[PDB]
Amino acid sequence: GSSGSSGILVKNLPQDSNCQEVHDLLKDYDLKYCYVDRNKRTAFVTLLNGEQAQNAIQMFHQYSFRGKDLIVQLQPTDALLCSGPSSG
Repeated sequence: GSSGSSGILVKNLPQDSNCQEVHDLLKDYDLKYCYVDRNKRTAFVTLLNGEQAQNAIQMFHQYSFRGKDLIVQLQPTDALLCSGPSSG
């Protein structure tokens, strides 16, 4: 277990939402790829490391953008872990 969840989901996007805007927004962090989906108003961003996201999420969560509250969440990237009773 070394690699982490390096990525975040950009939900609650405006009507004129675009990557050029997102990229600049997450300037502090290093972006690898960006996929804006107007149809579903969702932009998938791939940060450098996971730790960065864990923070960038809330740090940018409900952020001020076009009078809207940009909702940032974690990526689906999961290890198919239905449950985890192991010493739970």
